[PDB]
Amino acid sequence: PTYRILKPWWDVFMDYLAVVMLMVAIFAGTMQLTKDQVVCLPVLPSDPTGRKTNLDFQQYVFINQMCYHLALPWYSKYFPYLALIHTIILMVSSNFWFKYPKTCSKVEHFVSILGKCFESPWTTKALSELDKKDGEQAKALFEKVRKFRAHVEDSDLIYKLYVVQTLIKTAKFIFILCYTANFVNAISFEHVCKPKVEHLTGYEVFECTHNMAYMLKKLLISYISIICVYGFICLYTLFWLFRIPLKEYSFEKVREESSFSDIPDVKNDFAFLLHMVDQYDQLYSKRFGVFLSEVSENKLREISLNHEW
Amino acid sequence: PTYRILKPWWDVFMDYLAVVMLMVAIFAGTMQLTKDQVVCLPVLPSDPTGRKTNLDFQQYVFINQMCYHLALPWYSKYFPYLALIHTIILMVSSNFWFKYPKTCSKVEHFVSILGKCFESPWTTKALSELDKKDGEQAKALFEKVRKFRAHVEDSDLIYKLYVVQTLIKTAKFIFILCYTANFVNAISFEHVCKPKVEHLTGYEVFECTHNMAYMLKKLLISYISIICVYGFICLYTLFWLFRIPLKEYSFEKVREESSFSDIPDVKNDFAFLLHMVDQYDQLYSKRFGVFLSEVSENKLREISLNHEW
Amino acid sequence: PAYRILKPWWDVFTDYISIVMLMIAVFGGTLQVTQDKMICLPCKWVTKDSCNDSPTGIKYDLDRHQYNYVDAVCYENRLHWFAKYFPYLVLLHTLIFLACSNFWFKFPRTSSKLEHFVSILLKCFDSPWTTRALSLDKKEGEQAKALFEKVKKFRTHVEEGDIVYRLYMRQTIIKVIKFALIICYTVYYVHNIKFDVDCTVDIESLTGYRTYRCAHPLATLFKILASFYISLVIFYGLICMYTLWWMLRRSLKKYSFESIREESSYSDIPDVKNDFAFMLHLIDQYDPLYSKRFAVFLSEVSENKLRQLNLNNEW
Amino acid sequence: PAYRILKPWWDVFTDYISIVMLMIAVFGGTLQVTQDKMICLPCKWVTKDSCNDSGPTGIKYDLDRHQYNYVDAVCYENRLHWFAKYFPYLVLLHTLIFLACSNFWFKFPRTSSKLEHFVSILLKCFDSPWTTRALSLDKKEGEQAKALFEKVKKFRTHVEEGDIVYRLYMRQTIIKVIKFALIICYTVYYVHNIKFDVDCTVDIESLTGYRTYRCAHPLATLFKILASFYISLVIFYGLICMYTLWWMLRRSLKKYSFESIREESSYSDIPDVKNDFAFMLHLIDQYDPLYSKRFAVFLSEVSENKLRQLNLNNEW
Amino acid sequence: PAYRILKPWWDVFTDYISIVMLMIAVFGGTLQVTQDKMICLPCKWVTKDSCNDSPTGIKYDLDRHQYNYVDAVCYENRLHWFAKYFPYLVLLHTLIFLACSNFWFKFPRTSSKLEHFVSILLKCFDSPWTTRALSLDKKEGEQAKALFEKVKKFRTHVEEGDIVYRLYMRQTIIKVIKFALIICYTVYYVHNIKFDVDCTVDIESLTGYRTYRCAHPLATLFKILASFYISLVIFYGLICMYTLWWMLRRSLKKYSFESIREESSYSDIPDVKNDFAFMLHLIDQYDPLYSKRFAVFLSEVSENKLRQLNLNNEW
Amino acid sequence: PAYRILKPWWDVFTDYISIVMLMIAVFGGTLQVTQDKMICLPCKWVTKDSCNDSGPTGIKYDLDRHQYNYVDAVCYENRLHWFAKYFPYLVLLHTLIFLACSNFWFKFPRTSSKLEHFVSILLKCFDSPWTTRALSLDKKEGEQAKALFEKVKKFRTHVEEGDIVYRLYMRQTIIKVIKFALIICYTVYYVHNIKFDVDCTVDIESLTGYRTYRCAHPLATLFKILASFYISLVIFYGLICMYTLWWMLRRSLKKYSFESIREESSYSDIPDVKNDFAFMLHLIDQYDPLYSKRFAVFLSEVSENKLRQLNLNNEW
Ligand SMILES: CCCCCCCC/C=C\CCCCCCCC(=O)OC[C@H](COP(=O)(O)OCCN)OC(=O)CCCCCCC/C=C\CCCCCCCC
Ligand SMILES: CCCCCCCC/C=C\CCCCCCCC(=O)OC[C@H](COP(=O)(O)OCCN)OC(=O)CCCCCCC/C=C\CCCCCCCC
Repeated sequence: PTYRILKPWWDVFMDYLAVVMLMVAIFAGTMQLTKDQVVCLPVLPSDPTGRKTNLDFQQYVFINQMCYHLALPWYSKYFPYLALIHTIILMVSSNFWFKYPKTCSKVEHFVSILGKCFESPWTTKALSELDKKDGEQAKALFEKVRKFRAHVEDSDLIYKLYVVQTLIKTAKFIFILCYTANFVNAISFEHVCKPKVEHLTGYEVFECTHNMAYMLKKLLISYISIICVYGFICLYTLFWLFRIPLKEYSFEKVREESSFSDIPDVKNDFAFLLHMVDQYDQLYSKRFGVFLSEVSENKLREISLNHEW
Repeated sequence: PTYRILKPWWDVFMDYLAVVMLMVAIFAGTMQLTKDQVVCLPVLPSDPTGRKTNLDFQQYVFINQMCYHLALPWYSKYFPYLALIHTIILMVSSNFWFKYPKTCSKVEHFVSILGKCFESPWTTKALSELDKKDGEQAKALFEKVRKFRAHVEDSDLIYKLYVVQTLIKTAKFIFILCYTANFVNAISFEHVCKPKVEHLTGYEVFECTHNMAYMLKKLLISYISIICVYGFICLYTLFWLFRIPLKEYSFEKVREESSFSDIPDVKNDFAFLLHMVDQYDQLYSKRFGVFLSEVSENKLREISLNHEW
Repeated sequence: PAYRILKPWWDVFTDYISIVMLMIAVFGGTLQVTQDKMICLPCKWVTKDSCNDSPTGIKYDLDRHQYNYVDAVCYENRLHWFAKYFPYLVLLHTLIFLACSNFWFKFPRTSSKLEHFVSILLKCFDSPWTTRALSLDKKEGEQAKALFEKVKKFRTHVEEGDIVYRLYMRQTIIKVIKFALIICYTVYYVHNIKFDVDCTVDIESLTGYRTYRCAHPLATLFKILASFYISLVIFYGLICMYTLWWMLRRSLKKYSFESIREESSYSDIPDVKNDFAFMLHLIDQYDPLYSKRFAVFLSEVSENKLRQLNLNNEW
Repeated sequence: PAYRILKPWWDVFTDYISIVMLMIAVFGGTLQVTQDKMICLPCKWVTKDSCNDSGPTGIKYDLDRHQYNYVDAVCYENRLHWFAKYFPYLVLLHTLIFLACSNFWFKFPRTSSKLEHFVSILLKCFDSPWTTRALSLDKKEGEQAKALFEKVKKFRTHVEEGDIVYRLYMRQTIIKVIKFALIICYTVYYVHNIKFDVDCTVDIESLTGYRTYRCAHPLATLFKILASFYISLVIFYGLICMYTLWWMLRRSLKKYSFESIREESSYSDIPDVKNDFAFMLHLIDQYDPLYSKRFAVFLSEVSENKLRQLNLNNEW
Repeated sequence: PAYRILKPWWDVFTDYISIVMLMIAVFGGTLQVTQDKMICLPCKWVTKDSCNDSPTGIKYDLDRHQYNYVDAVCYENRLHWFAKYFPYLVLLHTLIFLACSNFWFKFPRTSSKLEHFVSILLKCFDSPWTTRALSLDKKEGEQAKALFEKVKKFRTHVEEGDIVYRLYMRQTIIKVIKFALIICYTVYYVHNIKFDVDCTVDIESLTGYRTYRCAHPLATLFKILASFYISLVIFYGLICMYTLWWMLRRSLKKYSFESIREESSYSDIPDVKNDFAFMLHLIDQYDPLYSKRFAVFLSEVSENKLRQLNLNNEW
Repeated sequence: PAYRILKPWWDVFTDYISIVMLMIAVFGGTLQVTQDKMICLPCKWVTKDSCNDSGPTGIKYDLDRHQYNYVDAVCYENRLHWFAKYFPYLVLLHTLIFLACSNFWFKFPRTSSKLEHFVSILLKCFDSPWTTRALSLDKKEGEQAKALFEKVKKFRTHVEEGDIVYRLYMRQTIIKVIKFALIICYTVYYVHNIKFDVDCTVDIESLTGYRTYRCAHPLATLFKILASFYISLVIFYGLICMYTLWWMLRRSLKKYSFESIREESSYSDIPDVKNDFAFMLHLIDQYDPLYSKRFAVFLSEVSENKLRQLNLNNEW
């Protein structure tokens, strides 16, 4: 959909980290559905030989299942699902600012007019210092730009939505990290089970080993590292957002670089989109700056009059 | 098929919730076919040591299967299939509008004419208030659009179908919420099974544990929560959008804003489809209103004549 | 593609029902390969003909492979063939229904005729001459004349044959006959999907017991799927019988433009016959607008007006 | 795509039967890999080469789990018929051979080039407005029609010499029909060996202790059903191929006559094409005669003379 | 895409044989990962070197995990590496064959040259100037002039270098050497895939038995797959040797238009050298029509007639 | 797509080697998840820290099935070397690092925008008929050539001032080669730990009764084969990366000379670019010199003067 222009480098990094986290969560869930089980043996009372526990195979399976659903902690068996939920939430928040129909229409119109202005030879002609069809197309594009400016600057939906998105991402990162750091060393290979099934088997205390414990711990460590990198990127994004006020865009640099100084101060969501484009590439921002100048409008009118007369 | 214009934001949210519910149902069915089983041990009569039940492994498997059939309730084993059926029903009720060819032809024709009723430069010119050849080309478009207006202003099929579909959605949500909330605490990890197979194994009473008991409970809670959110969205939609009838969409705000105040009062399914686009994007509604105004059509023909003087 | 305009609502409903039946067949076949088996325990009290009813566990002195052999034998001999082969029969029925539904779309003569009809309908629907008449460049006029000539060639070529109507009628008859056979044999054979089966396979020389009490695990799920498939077949047969009644209630080989000729100013449109009439009836079932637009090219008065306008813009 | 005009009803039926048999082969191969085993129990009372048959209590064989697994593996490898074991592999090989014999002329360049050239030229002639005008102008349309006439003449004088496509199609049909004959012989003759219960005498007495075992093949009935279905599909495929061969040998396909077209139309000077051109036109006739009637315009000399007259008329 | 004209019939045959070999490799690897194992029973009579052959079942007093350990050890040690690693070697050989066959399509110099040649040939084949010469607008004339200039630039760029023919020859030599090595080592090591294998792993301190008689369930299936792979390798090597003989029988670095210039209206087309000759030979192997039509742009008389026609339509 | 001009032969070889290594990593990870286990048997006669090894009859350990499973799981998680358990995950991480280092400059916008603009400009200049005319017109062609000349001048004055792409490529090459060095150190050092038989002393005598167990690792040989193959592939990858770094550091890539082009062509006033433009031109020359020779026309002032003269000629 050619939406990569609106996505800066930190947005791309967040998208790739979200994809990696989703892959990790899917792999962990597949392991949880594949070979997640515990192996439990009863604690017998005090030439080597084996100890006969007098337990059948299905009694052992019953003990394993009971201690898996009672003795094994919730974070040792529901971690991949929580990770999947977190990745889904982050992916939805990342894609939320261009999925709402009003904001989607606004950004689609912005992308269309930016592509028109970038490929318009009139901007190149204005920067260097024609044809009647080119002049008419330039006038139509000027009218579309004026209509877009009158249509977008009144509202502040996109900027507020992006602020809500990044605040939600930061709060979710803080909550996930705080709630995850408490369950790092808690995941252990060995466990003690007291399931109160002495009337079915005859043993009170069992010792269990969780098969998917150390691998789950390593996946947890990797997920913690990746989410810490994601949180650092989110903090940098918030610092960039709060560094320069994006509510208005000053075209002093644009009007000084260009030969036309009649460039108005774009504010609100249009200014936010221009800031995102400038963080992506300054060429489109220069095209929009030179296409917002009234001196260029006078030059286009004079060229059209010379063509007609 | 460019049907996102037809779908408002609440329809998209409900479709995404239905997709999530379908994914949850498929996941639950995969777990049901993967590792859904019950482990049963007989209740034996009254230096710890194991209790020998004197049962073969195949006797244990027979006991497990018989208690799965008898002791386990139906909603604890056939929940994912019912969830899948409900998701399919909701998705069909969300998609039957364009599946039916009779409604599909009208919808396609409306979308096709709506494409030209807004993209045309005359729409922009009327919004502000170009060649006479463009006016001559738009004369046939105006004639075809008025023919469509006459053709659909006496038909109520689309609005009736949409109202029936959303009423079915609301009733299905109510039924699903009621029965799911009824069947919450009945699902239990432990069961007391009396399969009456004493002549085959020697034991009358067995104690069973369902392997996918807590996980199915968590999935049931998640499904109930998603159903509640979906129903809240649907009820808000029926409380605001469909509480005021949409068969009439006589342009009032548009005729206030537009200079061409005499806009025809198109009704029935054409007005309902215009209301859908209005709930999608108000810019499309404005350009339609400034374009489809009868005074604006006469002004288009007059301007073509003026340029052809 | 563009063939979707030839399918009425009942054809789309049959396609969706067949897709759901195919999903049921895939689900049942996956269950048959994966989880379908038998679990059998011998009965040591066989006083009656079947297993007889008569604490500590009962010891049968049977190994694991003896149990597996008993399960396999009582799954082979004394299990009803419907429970074992339900999804395969459903898959075969879906294959037959899909072959019958899409036979005319793949038979070369009828496929060529339908493609030509669709192409000509698309040409006539987007033709500006119809928009002009129902309410102009010379290239548009000569293209309209060429389209008129092609319409006349289509009318003189397709109306002679009768392969499309005969093939569609044969497809409907085969579909309803297959529905009748399914609704008979599946219903007559749905009571044999029992959870518990008392088998007597006479393998006493290998195991030691004559009769066994097996329990089919997927019997309840297979019964549920069989009931769902019976309901789907009932809906499919109702749709097919409605289609057959629609075909046989009136001569689809004769189509009248009386309403269309009274609606417009052209009252010389003749009645079309055979495959042309049948395809126009299908179009009316889909959308009468296409046939209303196409009826312009079948009138001599429209051709006279077209050449009159050609002479008018020429001079 | 555009090659659907080159496939008559018999070709479409054979393609669909090949697809069905291919999916049957895939399903059978999945079953053979996954579930195909042989549950064996020893016979304590042996009186002949095969196993003998002679409250109740179970029989104790004093065999471990791995002894049972070894007995299963050995009696599955040795005393189970190869047809039951390797049925879906044979079906897959036969379907691959049939698909190769169906798509060889499409994939072999010496005939693929001729087929694509003929398809492109026939599609351009079917969409040519000159055919519509003649069966009942712009200078650009006239010169395009003249260029297409020259292209048709060049293609006719280039492809009418050799007959590689007809020969290749005949060879493919002969290979397919003889393949069907061999399949319906060897599959019908070897279908009785797919039985549920097989007695084995594999002589592993020094490892297990028993001489003869009786084994149950769980997938024997399903493989027998698949074999019967595959035999029925092979019978239908062979009947279709026999009809195709009879159609090819009934009349010469290297001699195409426009007698019906020249009787219907005014142009009664249409030449008779031969070799690959006649065979491809006969395939078109079996597909749809409208394409052949439309293409017959470009072969008559009267149409070319009228086109020259119109080109002279619009040249000045 | 458009590279299909550069592949002769033998290249297509090698590609399809490599596809079938890859399918065999995938199937064998799936079998190896899924169901490849051994079933070992100890031999209690070890009078001879191997198992000695000498009613109630024999009791070995071994647990299930002891049997699993014996199977794992005798599968690791006393099973030949060919039966264990047949599909992995087949997969590696198929990857090598696919890399060698498609090496010139990914090497940047040869890939760029081949893409330029294909684009120029496609432009020349659809040029109406060639059709007019073998049997008019000024824009067509200037397009033909530009195409002629591009053909001249391509000829003076490609005739200097000779890397495409060298790369193709090296690929063919590497492929035939790999085929020789495969046909040697696979055939020499194909009789070691035995169903019954006698192992002596010396695990008496853990089990109590010295020698075991294991059964390899997938040994016969792997032998059948090995025979099929050997047959495919033989066909592949025969095709590769045919290609090598075709390259070495005549100097493909020199291409002549003698028959073409006798057939065509121009008798001035010069003989080309180096990679241009090899590419024209490949096009001849694909279809002589393309080279016959492309030979127009290589003649000076064609350029003279083109500019004469340009001057004629100019005035 | 259009980025193939930015990938020389070493880049394509490294990409294919990375693809093969990623495939090996996926296969090894699938084996580790599914088929990786450990079969342990106790040693009743123990004389040291490790296990002691010394008609026939079997040895009975009096251990249940789940006691064996517990021993297997404990000795698999405790006394198995970390490299055997985590080999494919480390290989997957290394392949991901290599792919990220290969695609970072394509995904980082500050270099991606410049690279895609350069690719588009080079493609437009290579297809321009003005270049063909100059190396050997209509007013539309002349004005398009003039607009492309102005675009090339703006691109040169915009890109040549910065050298971010060259710095990023150098950093990527350095990271790749040092990662190869670390891999070829640590993987080779820990390649001896993937052995078949491992002795464990996990001290579970209070549950099972035995102290030391001998365990067999079924996937030891296959993991060792995968490790050897991955080591060989990483050796080839490191050799190619060393060649790439040697090529980068052999001569100054931030100064491109058109001496060969200005000697071959009549234009002897082509300016010498620097920073990213010189490096991109060197990459194009390593891909194919025809693109660089065709693009060199748009830099000479004599070609611009001739274009202006032709524009003046067609203007009046
Ligand atoms: C020559 C043809 C080759 C075809 C391909 C062959 C190789 C296939 C590749 C991989 C499959 C490997 C085996 C399955 C993967 C998991 C490993 C494994 O061992 O699984 C075993 C496990 C069975 O466990 P058991 O306990 O033995 O079952 C009960 C036995 N009494 O396998 C499975 O569960 C899956 C087996 C079925 C797979 C799918 C088969 C096809 C599905 C449905 C067929 C019916 C509907 C067909 C609809 C067609 C519509 C066009
Ligand atoms: C590191 C990258 C990411 C890797 C991600 C991997 C995710 C894997 C996820 C899920 C796997 C689920 C498998 C099925 C459920 C588990 C079943 C189970 O426990 O099976 C165990 C059991 C282990 O063997 P045993 O039967 O015990 O016999 C041998 C004893 N020594 O599994 C099996 O037998 C069946 C194995 C099924 C999987 C087979 C996978 C095969 C993979 C590749 C084959 C080769 C492909 C080559 C492609 C080449 C392309 C050019």
